[PDB]
Amino acid sequence: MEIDPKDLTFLKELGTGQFGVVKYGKWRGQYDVAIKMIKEGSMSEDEFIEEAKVMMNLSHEKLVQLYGVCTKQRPIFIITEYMANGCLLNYLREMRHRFQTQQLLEMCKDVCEAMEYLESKQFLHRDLAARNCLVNDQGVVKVSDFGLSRYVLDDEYTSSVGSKFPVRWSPPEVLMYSKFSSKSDIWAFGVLMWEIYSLGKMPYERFTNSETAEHIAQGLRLYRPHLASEKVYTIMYSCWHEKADERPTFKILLSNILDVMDE
Ligand SMILES: CC(C)(C)c1ccc(C(=O)N[C@@H]2CCCN(c3ccc(C(N)=O)c(Nc4ccc(C(=O)N5CCOCC5)cc4)n3)C2)cc1
Repeated sequence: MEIDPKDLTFLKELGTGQFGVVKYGKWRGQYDVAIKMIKEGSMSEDEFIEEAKVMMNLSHEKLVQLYGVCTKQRPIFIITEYMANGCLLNYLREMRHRFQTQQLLEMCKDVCEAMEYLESKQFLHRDLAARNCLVNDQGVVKVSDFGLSRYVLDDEYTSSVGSKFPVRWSPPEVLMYSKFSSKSDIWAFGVLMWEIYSLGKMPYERFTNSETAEHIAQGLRLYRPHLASEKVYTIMYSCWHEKADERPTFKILLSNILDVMDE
């Protein structure tokens, strides 16, 4: 689990994450890596370092792989699989690309496979969104930063009334009671499907977090994106049931997605 910093090469900056700057680098002089710098004071480190053991064992082709951590010195580092096309949200918005309705469904299938894997290991993401998904050189979408929101120290991210909390990806039981389950990740996956089919639009555009939370309470939802067929809309809409219990599992979702790409 522990990586010696002598076995790393720190290079170009990739951008900014929740805990600070993310850099590109090389591990053991051979492998491409993403080195996530955790700014001192941004994370509850002792709690993360224990869960990092469990996360090391989370291994799936549609999950961004955790390679290790550097914790003998501060600021600490999280070493991960390098995703050459970066952020899914920016990738959807890139006008250079012309996505076919088939490629959009394939992106949903990618995320769904990783999410079914996490569900199968009783591991919650807690912050599933296109901005928290990454794309590799092959155009394969993988889920990233699974279970990290738990260790964030900033209350603006952590409280369901904070200016940085992911309200637009949250079910009513999360907004009202902080009740996180596999069914709250299901809701977030439906919003993520809308993000893919709308080509990176911000959900509930012209609504504030308080108004979005109020729109949801009124039983209202995201409109059908025109690239989504009736069958694709039934899938993302099923994720948004008022009753967490009536929402599908990621196994039911994958089977439904596979059925519509056969059709
Ligand atoms: C300004 C432009 C060029 C539009 C831009 C577009 C996207 C972004 C971006 O992906 N930022 C994110 C946000 C989340 C945390 N960050 C992370 C976290 C983990 C990884 C990883 N596991 O490898 C990663 N990888 C890349 C991040 C950027 C690139 C890159 O050079 N590109 C992106 C595509 O167009 C060309 C330029 C490649 C890999 N980034 C940085 C940064 C800048």
